[PDB]
Amino acid sequence: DIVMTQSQKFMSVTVGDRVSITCKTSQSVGTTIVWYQQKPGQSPKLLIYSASNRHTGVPDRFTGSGSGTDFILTINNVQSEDLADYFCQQYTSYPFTFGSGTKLEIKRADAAPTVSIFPPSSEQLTSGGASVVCFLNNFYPKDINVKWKIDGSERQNGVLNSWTDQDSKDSTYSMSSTLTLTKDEYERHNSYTCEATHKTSTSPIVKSFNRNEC
Amino acid sequence: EVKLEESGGGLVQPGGSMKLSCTASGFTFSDAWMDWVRQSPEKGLEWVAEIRGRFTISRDDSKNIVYLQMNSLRPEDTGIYYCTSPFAYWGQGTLVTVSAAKTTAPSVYPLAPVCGGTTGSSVTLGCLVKGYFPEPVTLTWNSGSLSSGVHTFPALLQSGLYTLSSSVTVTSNTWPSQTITCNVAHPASSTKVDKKIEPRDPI
Ligand SMILES: [Zn+2]
Ligand SMILES: [Zn+2]
Repeated sequence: DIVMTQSQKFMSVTVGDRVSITCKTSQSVGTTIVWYQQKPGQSPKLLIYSASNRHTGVPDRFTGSGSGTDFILTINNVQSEDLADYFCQQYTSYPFTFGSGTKLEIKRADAAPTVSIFPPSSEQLTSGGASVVCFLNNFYPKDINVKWKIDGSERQNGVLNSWTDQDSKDSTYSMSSTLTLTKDEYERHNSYTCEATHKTSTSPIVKSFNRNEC
Repeated sequence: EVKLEESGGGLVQPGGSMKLSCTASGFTFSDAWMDWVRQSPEKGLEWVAEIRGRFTISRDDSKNIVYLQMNSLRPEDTGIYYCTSPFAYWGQGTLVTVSAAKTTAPSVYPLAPVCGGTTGSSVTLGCLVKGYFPEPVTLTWNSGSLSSGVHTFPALLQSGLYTLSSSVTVTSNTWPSQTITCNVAHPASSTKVDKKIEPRDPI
């Protein structure tokens, strides 16, 4: 099957700006390209077909272009109601595969994450479990990396990272990182560290604790 | 006007079967291409034909109904299944959840700051909700009185059970004088829990 690649998963825009969303097909598809817009909780909605033919009712701010393998959806004078996921699609060969999607987001000034770390609660330890939680709140841009360390060594398995959607008020992101351990594992090791790497600092933000300390 | 409407979704166990229906109106049914597309966060938008035996499309003998018979389902088949007459016409989508979990109440744990005393201008507290099924749970702080500075994170599947957390941030001169409590409710298990956040003490 033909692979449709949208390299950008997230794009930040300012209202009134021009934005270009790229789509690349793994095979030559002429101009058999469809673009969709999807708002949360709704089905995709048709914007453009045959690469550049705008569907009825769609504002002329939306323009589709390209031919062969490289296509572009351009949104001129972007408005707040244009915030959504955008998907390309080819119909040269069935299955008519969809692109991976590009979400439009709001641009704002850079903001460092507020990091706080939380050892397992007393009540969880009594139940026989041990989870270490790290919140990274109110940062921009979205791009961020979290590393867990136990006694100086990086720990990769047992880690789940959950992002919030962009905030409607301040346009920031927040992230939750949870290291799940067994009780016997938590009680053997000493130092637990949450390291956040973000473009707002050359050095990573480090929050840690020792199990036996207070 | 064209109307497409799915039905027959819900919970089903691994290795089980489920048949979705989609009723159509506004056009001559047999003159139209009718197909199924699913959406998940992992795989994105997929035509049912891309998943391949396990997913078979059929139509009713007489009525304006297209069916999707799904067999030998796996957890990865969880997602929203859309009926469509390409390219412009889509149904609302119906959720299919493939899981072997029994109804399980959440364990709710309070997350007070590090015992050392992080202090500073602000202080961040947490509430961990672990090991529940099915979705959803509702989480508030102080009966919903404390809405500002709150981040409730989407639930993720951990093993075969859901887990989510929530953070709340306030000025250092409020907590612990002002009481802070996360209220968690899980309709499916008929459980409503209130966990007060209290400072940690030495072991
Ligand atoms: Zn026809
Ligand atoms: Zn046509």
